[PDB]
Amino acid sequence: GPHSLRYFVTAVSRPGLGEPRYMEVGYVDDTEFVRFDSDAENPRYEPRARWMEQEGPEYWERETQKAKGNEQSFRVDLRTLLGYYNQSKGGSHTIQVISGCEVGSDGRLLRGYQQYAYDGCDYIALNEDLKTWTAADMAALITKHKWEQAGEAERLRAYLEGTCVEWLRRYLKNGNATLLRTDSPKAHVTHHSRPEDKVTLRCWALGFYPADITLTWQLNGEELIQDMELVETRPAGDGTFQKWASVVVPLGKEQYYTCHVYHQGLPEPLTLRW
Amino acid sequence: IQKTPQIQVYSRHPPENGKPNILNCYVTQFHPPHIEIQMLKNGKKIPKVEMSDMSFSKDWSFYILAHTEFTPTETDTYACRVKHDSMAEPKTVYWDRDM
Amino acid sequence: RGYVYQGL
Repeated sequence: GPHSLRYFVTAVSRPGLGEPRYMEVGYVDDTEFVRFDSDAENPRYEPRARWMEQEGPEYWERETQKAKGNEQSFRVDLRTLLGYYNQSKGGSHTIQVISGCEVGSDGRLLRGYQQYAYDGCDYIALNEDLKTWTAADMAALITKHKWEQAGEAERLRAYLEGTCVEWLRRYLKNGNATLLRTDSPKAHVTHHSRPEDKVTLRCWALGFYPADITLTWQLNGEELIQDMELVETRPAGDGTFQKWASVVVPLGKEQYYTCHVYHQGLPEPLTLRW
Repeated sequence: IQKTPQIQVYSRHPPENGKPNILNCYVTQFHPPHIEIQMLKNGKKIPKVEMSDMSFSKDWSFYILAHTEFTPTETDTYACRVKHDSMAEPKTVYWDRDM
Repeated sequence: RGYVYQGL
């Protein structure tokens, strides 16, 4: 199936409390695999996935040097944006970036992307054509021009189509046992009483990987999507995810409702009842 | 942008007293990123707590996971206390083992 | 492998 290499970057200024905090967190699909935190006792790029032990010392030194270079670059960016927006030096501000590429099952690039945000709002983004930028405001229009004159889009395209793709393939290979596995979810239903002769039936799905899953409740064969409670799929601390979906039904009518779980680790979907 | 965090507390496996497990506190959809997360066992702060799985959603709000290993007992209670500027009083969410 | 970002 498709796979992706994504980096979530954050730069937050802490006026009065010293230098801003800088963080890089990398992901291959739903798995965190590398991280850098400027607040760390010893700021170094560190592995977050066991399979990353296959990379030599030179890998960690290079990535650490780049991250520190990025830290300095974003320190300046925070100052620059105060100018663009005419903001005072005393406030805390945030720059967020999501950068990455995705390859199909055969390892060829499907798409590459890069998007910036300032204080929680879109700032500038690379367009699907990987050649042009789109600014969310006049400030971003300043950056757009700078980048066009520096030929930045070409440099980024080189990375997205090259480095990003090749390293993504490499990570998928070295960590294939972890990244290409499939953990089948284990599901169960809980019952909770409520006032006015009604009950809450909750359908739980635990220990699955990849994170993609579909949990639905049905009555008369119709899926009750509109009348359904649900949490976003969440990591459970060991590389797997969980999710639950609930429905409040009339007391004594619980047996007319079934929970269905669809996941790639299930040849046939699970059907549960209380 | 200021967004109040959604705090979810849950274990890796259905709790079984005496069996090791992992307690999770997923703090999601918040902004700005400044936040203090504490996991508590019987009202006392737990030291060995790992932070991971940080990400942003499409609206740019933050998601972070705080987790620690633990072996449930019938008399031990757990909770996650979160301090964030979008709130005046810190919020404590208890682990509901009957959820 | 991360990218070396350009300044804004």
